[PDB]
Amino acid sequence: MQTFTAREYLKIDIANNYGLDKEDWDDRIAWFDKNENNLLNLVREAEEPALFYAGVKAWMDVKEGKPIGYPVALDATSSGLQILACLTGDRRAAELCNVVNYRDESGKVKRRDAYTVIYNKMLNTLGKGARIKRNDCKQAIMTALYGSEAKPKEVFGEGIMLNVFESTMNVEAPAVWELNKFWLQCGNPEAFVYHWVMPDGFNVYIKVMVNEVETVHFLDKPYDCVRKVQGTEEKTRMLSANTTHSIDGLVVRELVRRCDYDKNQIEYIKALCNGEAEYKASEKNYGKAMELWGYYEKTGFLTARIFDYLDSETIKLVNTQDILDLIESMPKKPFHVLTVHDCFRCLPNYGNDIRRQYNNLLATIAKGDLLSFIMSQVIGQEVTIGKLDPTLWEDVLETEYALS
Amino acid sequence: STIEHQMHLEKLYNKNQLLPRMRQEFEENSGIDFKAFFAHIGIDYKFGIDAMVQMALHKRADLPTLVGTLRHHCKSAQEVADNLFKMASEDCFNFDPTIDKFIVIYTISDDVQHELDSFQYPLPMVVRPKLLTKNYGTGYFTCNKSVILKKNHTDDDICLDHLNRMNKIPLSINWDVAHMVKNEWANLFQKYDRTAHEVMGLLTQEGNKFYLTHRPDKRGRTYSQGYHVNYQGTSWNKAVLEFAEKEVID
DNA sequence: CCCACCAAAAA
RNA sequence: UUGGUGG
Ligand SMILES: Nc1nc2c(ncn2[C@@H]2O[C@H](COP(=O)(O)OP(=O)(O)OP(=O)(O)O)[C@@H](O)[C@H]2O)c(=O)[nH]1
Ligand SMILES: [Mg+2]
Ligand SMILES: [Mg+2]
Ligand SMILES: [Mg+2]
Repeated sequence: MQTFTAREYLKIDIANNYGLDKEDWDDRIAWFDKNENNLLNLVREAEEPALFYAGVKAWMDVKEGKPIGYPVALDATSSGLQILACLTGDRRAAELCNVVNYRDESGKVKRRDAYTVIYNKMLNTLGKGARIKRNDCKQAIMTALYGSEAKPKEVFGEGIMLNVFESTMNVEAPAVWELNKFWLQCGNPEAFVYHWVMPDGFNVYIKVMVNEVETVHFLDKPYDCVRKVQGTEEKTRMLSANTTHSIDGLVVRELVRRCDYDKNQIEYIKALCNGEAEYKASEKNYGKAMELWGYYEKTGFLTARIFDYLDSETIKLVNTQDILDLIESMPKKPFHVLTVHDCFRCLPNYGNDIRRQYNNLLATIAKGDLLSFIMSQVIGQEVTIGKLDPTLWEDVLETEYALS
Repeated sequence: STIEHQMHLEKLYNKNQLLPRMRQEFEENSGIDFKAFFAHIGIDYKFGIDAMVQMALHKRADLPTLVGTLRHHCKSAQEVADNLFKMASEDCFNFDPTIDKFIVIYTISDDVQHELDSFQYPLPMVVRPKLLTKNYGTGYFTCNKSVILKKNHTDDDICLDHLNRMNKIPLSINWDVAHMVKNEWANLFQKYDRTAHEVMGLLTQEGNKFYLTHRPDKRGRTYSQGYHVNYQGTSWNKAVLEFAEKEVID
């Protein structure tokens, strides 16, 4: 993973908003250096005028040495596909979406755009006039990855084109595609609600809501009046999206815990781990400390939330070296992070830190067993899904463009 | 004094809850005495006011849309549509069979509509939001609804720590960017942007520093609350927000 | 396919 | 519900 200066992250953010957000890091900075002296005149043709202008004003305020409050943005490249690649250990899927590095023949690490890759792979094999527009293809890919069968059937028909679409997905992301396949057959026809707990203790409840349509006559003409009611359903297409979204939800909470931390709390936990803290104990801490430590054992996901429940008595139930290792992996200075589910904004002098923290979380998900842990609660019995490449997490730590 | 200003903002928000404020326009503020008239045509009082309100909102609405908002008043879907015919024939509003929609007749004044446009949505807090300790209350001093978005309440653990951590990020308005949009966007509606500034100025009356409140959906995605000021939502919205604690970059 | 949130129409 | 916003 290559690092950048605070001023360089300003450069990347302003380039993004012009925007060349699919370009490599250095091409973005190269484009910037060329246009530094004319930035205020480029506002009218930028893709995001307002954000571009805000960034430019920040860059100017930085040149004059003035303080700034402007946060740069680093976005997940296909959040969902990234999480599924990590859950399933799918090295081929990871290369689609920057979970691990992809190099061209030159050997340069490229900023990949999964939908384009799959769109190109599909033209290469379909050949001979393939009548399909790239954005209709992205819709089919992304709705399929969340379990839609209707929308890819709408973009590709139900014939040979659909067949080629499913074959391509099966070579470019076998385990991700199999897992999406699998989620469809995981609904419980008797269930009014699904429940699962995330490793940081968040309780997800999904109530099953089905259409009740009362029909009505008004001037001897017919009108259908449909209202959502709680019920059950034979299949359900919701589990892939909801499980995946609960996990990016988790990544947001945990990333903000590791970045925007209380410096005084960290030093207390460090002393507590080394036996140097004054005695402090609360019985109410025990249950939660046990619960969160347990999720760590079953999943590999140690939440910094556990810091809230560690005391003289409760530290005895955890492995203090794991706590200290986690703290040592956090940024050396804390910072605020604004999040839009899979977009992240921070002051540019923390750019390096936020990418390191995102990488660690993807790698944690890749290494461990979060998928089994969640699926077992969804379907109601112990299941175990294996990684397709159990070493993927080693490469995840070093990936270049997970956030871009 | 900022505490006082905060109580004022919450006072404005509580008086401009969309539907209760609209009802007032048809009850205690109408020259028309809808109580007497609804008795006359044999239409339940609360039902009729709500239909009037729904028509003042939608302006135009097809039949399934209008019955949806009112279904909870009757034991049958059919009873609702009949009542609506009864009100349309008594000129409470019109139904035009060639477009299959209802068209409003009686709409709220512009002065009340502007207050609703300004204050019906939650605003940032200008003091530190309340620390959350149960799954009720969303950071403000006068709300105690379920913190989870839509009808999805649980009292199980939903990681209040994250909301409390996000709620204390101090933010401010970058007035330089905010003025650029109004001055320069058209060469890069007008009614809408008019109310943004009034709210932003009122918001920052005691200083350019404030806090967004945060709520989780049922899955645990986190959503910052507010329409006019929000780092989530529109690109013209993101651009104006920055950290209140500025830093020298190096 | 899954969420969350706005906004309210023509002689 | 027609639409539009963010992901
Ligand atoms: N389930 C579902 N999720 C969506 C949809 N649109 C966006 N998302 C969410 O957004 C994530 C990917 O972000 P995109 O909307 O594709 O943004 P992008 O990949 O950067 O592409 P751009 O539009 O160019 O920004 C997915 O993992 C989803 O969680 C959708 O239509 N359905
Ligand atoms: Mg984007
Ligand atoms: Mg819609
Ligand atoms: Mg959209």
